[PDB]
Amino acid sequence: NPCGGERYLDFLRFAVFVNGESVEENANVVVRLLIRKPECFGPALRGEG
Amino acid sequence: AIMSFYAALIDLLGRCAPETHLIQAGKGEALRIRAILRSLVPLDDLVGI
Amino acid sequence: IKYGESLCFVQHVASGLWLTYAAPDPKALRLGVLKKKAMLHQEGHMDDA
Amino acid sequence: VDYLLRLQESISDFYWYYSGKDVIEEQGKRNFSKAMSVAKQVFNSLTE
Amino acid sequence: EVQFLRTDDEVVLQCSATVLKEQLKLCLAAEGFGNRLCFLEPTSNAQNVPPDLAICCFILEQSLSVRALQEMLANHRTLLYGHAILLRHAHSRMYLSCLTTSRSMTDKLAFDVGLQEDATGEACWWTMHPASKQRSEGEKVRVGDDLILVSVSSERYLHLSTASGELQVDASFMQTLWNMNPICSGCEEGFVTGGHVLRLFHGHMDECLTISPSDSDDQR
Amino acid sequence: LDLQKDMVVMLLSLLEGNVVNGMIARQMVDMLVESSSNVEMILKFFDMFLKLKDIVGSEAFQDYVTDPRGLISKKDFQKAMDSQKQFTGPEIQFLLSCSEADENEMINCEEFANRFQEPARDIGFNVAVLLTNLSEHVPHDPRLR
Repeated sequence: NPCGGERYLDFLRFAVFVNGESVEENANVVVRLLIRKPECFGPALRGEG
Repeated sequence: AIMSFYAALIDLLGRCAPETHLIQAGKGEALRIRAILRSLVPLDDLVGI
Repeated sequence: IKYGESLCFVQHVASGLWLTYAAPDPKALRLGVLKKKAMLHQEGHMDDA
Repeated sequence: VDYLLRLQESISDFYWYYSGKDVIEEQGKRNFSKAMSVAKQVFNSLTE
Repeated sequence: EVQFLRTDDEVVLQCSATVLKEQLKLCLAAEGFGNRLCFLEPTSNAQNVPPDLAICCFILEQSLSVRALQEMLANHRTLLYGHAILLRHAHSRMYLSCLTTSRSMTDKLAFDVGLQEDATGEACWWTMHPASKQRSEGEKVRVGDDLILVSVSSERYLHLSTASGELQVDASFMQTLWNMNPICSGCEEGFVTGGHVLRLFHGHMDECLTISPSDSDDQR
Repeated sequence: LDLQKDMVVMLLSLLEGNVVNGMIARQMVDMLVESSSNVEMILKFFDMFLKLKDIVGSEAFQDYVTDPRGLISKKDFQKAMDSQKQFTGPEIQFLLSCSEADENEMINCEEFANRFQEPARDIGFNVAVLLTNLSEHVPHDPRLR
């Protein structure tokens, strides 16, 4: 579902980036969660396929 | 939809990237996060797109 | 044997196999099932109690 | 006992955070005091 | 009495793979000199073909908490879940680490796991986490427990990769359950233990059991 | 220190109704052996700040105090401790660090000694009671010895 994934990614973008500067506390958490659920990266960035 | 999803994902990751001042300070967490992001997205893919 | 306290391993007397859980196959995790098929195995696992 | 173990782990983490620093600032002191009051109450409950 | 793993104890990191409806047990192995990359040595057919167990042995040199490790990097203990462990290869005296290179073609986010000469950096440190919910952080790691190992440097699981025809080991984002089977904890001084290299002397008569020198007619 | 006293009280309560070679006693001995180094540090802290009050009372110290106000010098306190040959070098360094010396290296030793004397005495007594209890209820244990 790319079209829903895009909205969720937009929300996370607004959550991690503020006033032209990255918020490290949220950025690290988001990166860790995204790697712990690799299916978020989409089929293209999947492990094997 | 697919292009927009991947563009949003790359935008989110780039915004999660650590700040230059932190990288210069050499914070271990910042360096680790930058390494993870580099691993996820190769430079050649960005240049090709 | 006590209710709640004692931890018991179920064993088939005739064959000697141990009551254990089958390895969750893919696409079932994807559907989201929380049910793991139970099976009788020679070794099972450590948390079969 | 389980809650006490969780609290002890948290306090050890917080100490390790402040180990390098020469002095502990005011908010750190307040957080130590809160955690330590709770731990004292839990120890009293176990003794009782 | 349940037994607890402790530092300075020799261990083997073992994993299970089902092939042809037949469970097969493998041990993490590496040579160190000549080849730093880690492979998997089967140990299920031992009763027919003995395994090359010499290069499968790791010593638990250290086990610190994550924060203690952070402080140390910035600058006989029991193993507790959530602590970071350091493993020396028993033969080569090198340290199990997560390498930056990646030879895998199937997976692009996975890195290679091998040995490195120095214990410096965070690549040689791994955090143990419970495989299931019965165990929890702060608990002592009991022998026979299934645990997942996460690289401190890359937050990647020590993973068994079956993608290709052959079985390989790498650091990826998919998790694999490992067993740290103990080999030895501490030997009483002067006593022989299994897995030692030694000489068999005929009584005390300065004669040892041996084979013919290299390049001999008897084919050694 | 108050929290530490409460912990020790809880341990002593655990040792109620104790028997010789009791299971709880043996497990507590194992716990202490596991945490040996920290216990040693605690004991050193307590004994240092207990001996302090004694030396401050000792006339030898009061003599080494020439300043009329009473505050000996940081270099001079070093001398008082040197005389008793009680505290070891690093121990004297730690006492100086804890001395709270004024801008003129002046140490109100009356206050220095009396700073911890009460909580230190209380927790030290409870720890001594705990160790005596364990020693008398687990008679044969080199680790406890």
